[PDB]
Amino acid sequence: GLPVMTTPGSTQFLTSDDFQSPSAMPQFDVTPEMQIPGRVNNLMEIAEVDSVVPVNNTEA
Amino acid sequence: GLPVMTTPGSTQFLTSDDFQSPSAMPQFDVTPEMQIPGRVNNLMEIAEVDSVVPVNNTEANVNSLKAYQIPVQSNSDNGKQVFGFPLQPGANGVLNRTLLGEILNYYTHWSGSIKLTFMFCGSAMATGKFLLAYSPPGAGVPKNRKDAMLGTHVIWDVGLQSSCVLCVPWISQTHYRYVVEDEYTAAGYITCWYQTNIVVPADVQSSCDILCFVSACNDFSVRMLKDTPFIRQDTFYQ
Amino acid sequence: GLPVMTTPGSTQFLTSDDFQSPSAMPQFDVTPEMQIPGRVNNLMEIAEVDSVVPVNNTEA
Amino acid sequence: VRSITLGNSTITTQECANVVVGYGVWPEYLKDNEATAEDQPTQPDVATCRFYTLESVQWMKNSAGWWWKLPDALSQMGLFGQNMQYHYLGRTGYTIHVQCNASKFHQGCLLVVCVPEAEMGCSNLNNTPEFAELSGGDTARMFTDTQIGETNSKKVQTAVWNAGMGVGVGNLTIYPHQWINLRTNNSATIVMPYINSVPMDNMFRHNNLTLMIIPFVPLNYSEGSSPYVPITVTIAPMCAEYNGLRLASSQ
Amino acid sequence: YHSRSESSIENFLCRAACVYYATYTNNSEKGYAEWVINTRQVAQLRRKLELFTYLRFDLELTFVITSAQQPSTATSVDAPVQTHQIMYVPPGGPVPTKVTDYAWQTSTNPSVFWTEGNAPPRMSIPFISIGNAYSCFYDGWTQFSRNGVYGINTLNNMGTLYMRHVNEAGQGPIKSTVRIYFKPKHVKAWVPRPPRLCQYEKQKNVNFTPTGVTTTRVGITTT
Amino acid sequence: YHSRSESSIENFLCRAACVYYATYTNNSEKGYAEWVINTRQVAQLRRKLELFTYLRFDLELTFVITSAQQPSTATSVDAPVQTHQIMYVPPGGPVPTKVTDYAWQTSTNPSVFWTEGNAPPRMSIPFISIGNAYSCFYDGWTQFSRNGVYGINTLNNMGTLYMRHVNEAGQGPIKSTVRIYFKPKHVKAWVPRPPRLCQYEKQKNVNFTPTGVTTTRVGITTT
Amino acid sequence: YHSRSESSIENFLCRAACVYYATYTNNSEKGYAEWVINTRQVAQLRRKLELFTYLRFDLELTFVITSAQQPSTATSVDAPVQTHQIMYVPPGGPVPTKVTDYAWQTSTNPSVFWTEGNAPPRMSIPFISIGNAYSCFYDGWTQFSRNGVYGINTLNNMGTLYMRHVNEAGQGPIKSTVRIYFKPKHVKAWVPRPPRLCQYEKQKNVNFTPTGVTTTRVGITTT
Amino acid sequence: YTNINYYKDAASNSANR
Amino acid sequence: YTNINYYKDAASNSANR
Amino acid sequence: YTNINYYKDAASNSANR
Amino acid sequence: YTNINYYKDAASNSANR
Amino acid sequence: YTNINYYKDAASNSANR
Ligand SMILES: CCCCCCCCCCCCCCCC(=O)O
Ligand SMILES: CCCCCCCCCCCCCCCC(=O)O
Ligand SMILES: CCCCCCCCCCCCCCCC(=O)O
Repeated sequence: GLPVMTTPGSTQFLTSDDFQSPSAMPQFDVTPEMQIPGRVNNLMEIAEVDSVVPVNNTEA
Repeated sequence: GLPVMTTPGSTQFLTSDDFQSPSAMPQFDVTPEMQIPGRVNNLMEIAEVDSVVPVNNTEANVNSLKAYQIPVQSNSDNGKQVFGFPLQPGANGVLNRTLLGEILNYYTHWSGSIKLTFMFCGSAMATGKFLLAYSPPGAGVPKNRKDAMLGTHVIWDVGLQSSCVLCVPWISQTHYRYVVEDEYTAAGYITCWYQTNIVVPADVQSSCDILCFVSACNDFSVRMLKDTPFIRQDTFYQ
Repeated sequence: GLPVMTTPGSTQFLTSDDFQSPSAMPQFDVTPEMQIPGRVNNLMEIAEVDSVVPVNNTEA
Repeated sequence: VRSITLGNSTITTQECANVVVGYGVWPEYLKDNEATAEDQPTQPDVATCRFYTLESVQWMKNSAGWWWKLPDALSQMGLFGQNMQYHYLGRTGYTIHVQCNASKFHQGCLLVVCVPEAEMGCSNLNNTPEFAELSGGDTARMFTDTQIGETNSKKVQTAVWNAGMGVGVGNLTIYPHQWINLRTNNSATIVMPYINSVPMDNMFRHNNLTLMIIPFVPLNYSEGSSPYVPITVTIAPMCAEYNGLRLASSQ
Repeated sequence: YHSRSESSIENFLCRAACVYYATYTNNSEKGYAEWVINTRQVAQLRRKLELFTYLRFDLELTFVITSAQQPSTATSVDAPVQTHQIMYVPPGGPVPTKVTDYAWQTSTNPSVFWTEGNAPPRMSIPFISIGNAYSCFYDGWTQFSRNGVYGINTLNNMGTLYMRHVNEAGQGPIKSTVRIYFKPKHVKAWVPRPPRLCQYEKQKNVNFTPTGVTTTRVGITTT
Repeated sequence: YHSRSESSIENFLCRAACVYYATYTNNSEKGYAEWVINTRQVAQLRRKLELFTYLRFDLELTFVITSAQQPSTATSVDAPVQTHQIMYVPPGGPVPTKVTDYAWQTSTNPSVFWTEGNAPPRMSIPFISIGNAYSCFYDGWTQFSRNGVYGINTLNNMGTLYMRHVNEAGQGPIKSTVRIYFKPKHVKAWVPRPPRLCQYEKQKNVNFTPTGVTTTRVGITTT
Repeated sequence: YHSRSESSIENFLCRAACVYYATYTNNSEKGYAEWVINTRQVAQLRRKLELFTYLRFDLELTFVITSAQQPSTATSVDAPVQTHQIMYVPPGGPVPTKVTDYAWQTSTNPSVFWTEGNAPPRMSIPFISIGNAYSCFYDGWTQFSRNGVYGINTLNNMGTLYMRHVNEAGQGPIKSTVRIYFKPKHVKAWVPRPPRLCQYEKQKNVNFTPTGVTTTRVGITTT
Repeated sequence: YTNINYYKDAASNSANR
Repeated sequence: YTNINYYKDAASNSANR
Repeated sequence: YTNINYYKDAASNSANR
Repeated sequence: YTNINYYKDAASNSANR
Repeated sequence: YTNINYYKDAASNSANR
């Protein structure tokens, strides 16, 4: 076969990696997408929504 | 050599993978292909073929052809029920072992209309009208012809047609229903009622039989291949 | 290095495989080819040559 | 209204009889590009491609069903059987015509189905059925509404609801079939092509087809109506071909 | 001049998280493990998912399988490398009842065979819901009479995982643990929801014990 | 709007299924295994194939080989990694009679050597029938006199697999099991047949014990 | 309409065949193995080659090396993975006489180092004959006086293979077997010869014991 | 490489980044 | 890669999908 | 790949098929 | 190969030489 | 492949043949 040389990091499982993997369900036909209100694309959209501040945070 | 890095999944054997492998018989000359009738390209073609439904699946009829015979006779009353079964093509005994039901048990989800055909097998002198109804779930099974006629239904006249083809529509909240029984994906009920009566002349048997057939319509589909629960084993077959 | 994933069949030795392998004698200068009579390209050529049939194959 | 003529024999059906054609394939002679035998084939045509009528059977009120193995059922029919005996290889289609007439005061329904490669199971699990049990030539072999005991060493398990093949009898409609409902029809016509994994085969060692007639709704009538209702089967080979002419085989 | 790339739904959810781990020993016929697939048995991934009401994603599955030698009385225990089988049984399919069950033929069920010492096994799964999106919350019942099961558990029909040792037992028992990791990919989210404040109590419902809105300080002006 | 991709014959059959497994121990000259190749010894793949009368496909072969340490009396058993040989003997070829047989030279027979701890061995096989298609059912005999063998077994002449330990035995016996997996590819099917209803009884025939057509319910109106 | 691809000389000969195997133990200074390279010590490949008088091919070499633990008295034998060295010594080159010989420096001799548990080592060899083709048969002598050696052995001057354990011996002896596999490639053949009928008797000559031309039957008409 | 899908299914692709 | 046959025999190819 | 020689020597090439 | 980035992040690249 | 240098240093190259 083609000569190759394995580098460090081979066989490791890094939780934040981004690789392709084989599908366990080939040619699966997914349910069609449906328009749902309130699509969120970034957590900053949640962070930009006003929420009530508990300024009087005494024990009582 | 060229620098490479092996990722997770290396050396694994996944039964549904799709890879190339070396041939153990290089340059093997296969036998020429020959035209054979009845080529099949999709299991839905099998599922679309009508098969006889054992609607009379009582304990005393499953070991004979009486399981497929739906009794019918001349009555002295009105609006009696002929039969009724849930629309559970993959989990209910009535439809479990037909062609459609057998194809369904290899899968997990299903969607589409179901074609039900009823053929009257009485004498040519017999007459009668029947109400075939499909009730979507949410309420119970209809308990009388009045309840049955409030849903989807058709009137079948055996005197005019020996075969009625009722196509049960797909009415569901989800795009697919589970093959196994699950109340969240209940599909409803199918019932048949006397619309008028069976009426025969003298010297004609009043008791007749109806045969029911089931098949998938053109919009039927299945998903999530699985092993069927109908075949099992204890040791290798010798 | 380049990300790769090893499939089943890796490291196996199949007697009818067809792969390239490194040469143990780099740049070896082979003896020149010489025309020899009776070149054979297919065993069917041998099978197409008439041979005497032992039809009288009794034990004696 | 509609008459079908093959050779010197003719049958008649209604103009709307709805002939069922196999898997949509009409019988045809073997093409050169898919033939393996090299000798010139024998095509007797009119002498063999004609309607042969087998012995009639009686549809009784308790009848479970009947079956015929197709090439064997015509093994003693005129020149077709002679060519079968004198040739090593053969291929043919069929036109199966089943006749059963009854008055408008009778009721009953039959399933007429042609099953390719209908391998049958034996009553004894350790054995296989013998030829006499598997086929009776012209004579029809009968299905049974009961279960054959395991004592019988070489009989066919003839329980109708499994159809001798360990399947569901109501699922037999996947094979080319027609329904004879006495209310509407009195005959069924199924045209079947040659179906095999090889272009030609030996007609004695291999039964390519099996015709089954199974009453799904039993015959019934009132007192006074004719109680004897026969079923008559007429079969015509179509595009029969033969190869390997030699001495006649004993069987 | 500051990008919000790392606060995307993808980056927020596309990190592998342990959802469960099971154990099985090679010293019995019942030496297999099962797990009904759900994302509600672990606090972290459950809370991350429950920031939204509906989700639609593909899934990357990674398994970390480790083994430990159990006590034995045989002298000179020398065991070969161990091979494991993980089989997915969709609802309605036959389930194994013992290690040597016929169901492990996996003729149609997807299964993965993996030998110890190699890279962790990994496979991808598409969006397999019967609906148009996964549901994190369901304010409803399974029965039309509004009796019986109430809540999100009505929608959980995702199947079961089965795990076993392929190798026949040797001269000493081996106990193995398989850790299951979920990584959503190609994520779509809808209807943002307040982050879970009270600690989780049960897998199949949202039951909680009341807790204060925040931590406390002495007075309204304390800095 | 709904595709039927997963109900194709390819997707239905192109899944690896165990067809057999054999065992052999390294403690004897008869420590090899043999198997006459056939697809009728397992219920699941047999039923999937027998939905059709004739089939034509290529085959992917995958072997899962595992070993277990057998009891021994020697102190400090320390065995090196094990190498296995699987040889295919077409009909008519010489067959091994012992582990050290000359037939294992495999000069023309295809064979595969594989060492434990690596990925499972895998090879592809073309359509090797003498006919134009494989036959699942055969309503006929092998003899022209219609005596003797009846059924599908007349057409089974696919050969035999032989398996052995390459390594010479050490200080403790090792028992190995090889699991054979078939995966049809490039499948063509003809003449659909009713699904098998009665349970299988024998490998070489269709023998069955009569069973009811369906499960039962109380009455014709029971829901 | 039928191709003769599989009866080509290439397909007929391009299959790996075992030509020899040797053993060596790590418990002595003489714990190495040697083999004078020749294709006449195995029946199958020899017969396949001897269908022709002259051959010209490249060669693919593959080694299958396995080890077995030998009896020992030390408690707790724990040996690391073993590394092997195979050295080719062309005729005239110095030959090793012990495991720790200086000749294993292999400064110019081609050698291969391989560790157990990996894929089998493999290398390619060109056509290395001093003539224009390899000779399977030689009706002649080595001496001009027609005395001494007669036959094909006069032309065999292909060298010797040497094999040894690289690792120093530990607390228990290890016996290793190396199997040598030849696979001719890019083959050219000339002068077809009748297939060998009598069984082989010796490596260096064509000596045979007379045997009948075929098996027998009762009479000239027996079928 | 830079970006090439090795599988026929969309679920096999890497994350959307 | 996307789709390249690595072997000279058709039986070596992946499934028809 | 389909067919690329990885070595500078002809003896390294695969079989002639 | 000669020079192709296999990752979408600049930090994954090799050294600047 | 046929001939592609995988490294930025000339000493990494294979032999001159
Ligand atoms: C060996 C093959 C393994 C196959 C495993 C298939 C796993 C099924 C997919 C589970 C999806 C879970 C979705 C969670 C929905 C939610 O957020 O409530
Ligand atoms: C080490 C090399 C192994 C080679 C193994 C060759 C296997 C022979 C091919 C078997 C095909 C089986 C076809 C089944 C036919 C049927 O459906 O009845
Ligand atoms: C570690 C490097 C190993 C190198 C081994 C070199 C082997 C020498 C080549 C032997 C060729 C044999 C030709 C046989 C001729 C015949 O047919 O008589």
